[PDB]
Amino acid sequence: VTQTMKGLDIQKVAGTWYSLAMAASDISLLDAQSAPYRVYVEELKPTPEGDLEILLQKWCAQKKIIAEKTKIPAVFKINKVLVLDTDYKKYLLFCMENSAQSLACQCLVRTPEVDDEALEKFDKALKALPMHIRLSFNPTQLEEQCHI
Amino acid sequence: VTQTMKGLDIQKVAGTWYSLAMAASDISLLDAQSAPYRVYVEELKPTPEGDLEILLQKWCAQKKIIAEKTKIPAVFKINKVLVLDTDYKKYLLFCMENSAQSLACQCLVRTPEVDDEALEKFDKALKALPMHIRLSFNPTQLEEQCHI
Ligand SMILES: CCCCOc1ccc(OCCCN2CCOCC2)cc1
Ligand SMILES: CCCCOc1ccc(OCCCN2CCOCC2)cc1
Ligand SMILES: [Cl-]
Ligand SMILES: [Cl-]
Repeated sequence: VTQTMKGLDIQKVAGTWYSLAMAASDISLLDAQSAPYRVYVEELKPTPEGDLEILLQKWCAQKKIIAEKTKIPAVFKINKVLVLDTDYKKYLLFCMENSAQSLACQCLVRTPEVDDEALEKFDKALKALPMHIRLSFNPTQLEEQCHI
Repeated sequence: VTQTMKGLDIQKVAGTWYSLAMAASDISLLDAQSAPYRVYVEELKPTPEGDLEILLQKWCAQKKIIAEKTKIPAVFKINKVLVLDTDYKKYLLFCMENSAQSLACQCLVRTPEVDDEALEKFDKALKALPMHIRLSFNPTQLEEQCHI
């Protein structure tokens, strides 16, 4: 992955997000509810020290993890988290990768709605990536624990 | 679905195909190996009477079904099968739909290779359809029973 958000203000991504779409390098990273990269983002909480606290749902448990910051403002560690793109107000695109290469990305949105602009920009960003599974969820599913 | 292949010669789609990509209206139609629309096409055999015999794999059993012809050359019955597009020699795009509306489509290719033109044309055809899961398989997986 070589698309990172230039000049990211991590402070301004704080608050509520919806995992609208997810894609991944291997089907088995996203196919089941229990699949390893099937994580639904609930809230992003940037620390004052510039680390990133993530609230997510995983099959339906609430979970807290911290993405520690790096020399690069758009990259964090946990497995690396890269912020591709965001307008802070509506959408955020990010990716997760390990070091084998297993890779998963998400289109996050602020509200439980189908943002077609945000999905275009998501599909554009995936054209360069070797994804073999893509999921997308409706407004109903977005308002349920673990998108059931 | 309102993209059908004009002037389809069903005779000329006979022989060997590979289920390279699959998309579907609902995740649960494609997520597991046992998912209802997770069918891998092996061979297409058009009858002289103009019906279509389908050999497929389903989780790993071989299976035979006949798609009976209709007044429209690009539409068959089993649940309806619509042939969107094909160049006979390389790719075929089709869709399956019931009457609720549960809908699944496939990019078939002649050989076990990743045809980027055929996937473009597949993605173009899905832009108009309400798909929530898409899968794609590598050359290795294409040469295995049920794409394991
Ligand atoms: C731009 C910031 C968005 C980053 O959001 C996430 C980054 C990494 C994630 O990783 C999930 C890792 C899975 N954990 C271990 C297994 O149980 C669930 C938590 C999840 C969200
Ligand atoms: C252009 C012709 C391609 C059509 O290929 C297929 C059409 C319909 C299919 O339907 C699968 C229905 C599932 N059957 C019942 C459940 O067990 C497996 C067979 C499969 C391939
Ligand atoms: Cl939708
Ligand atoms: Cl591939």
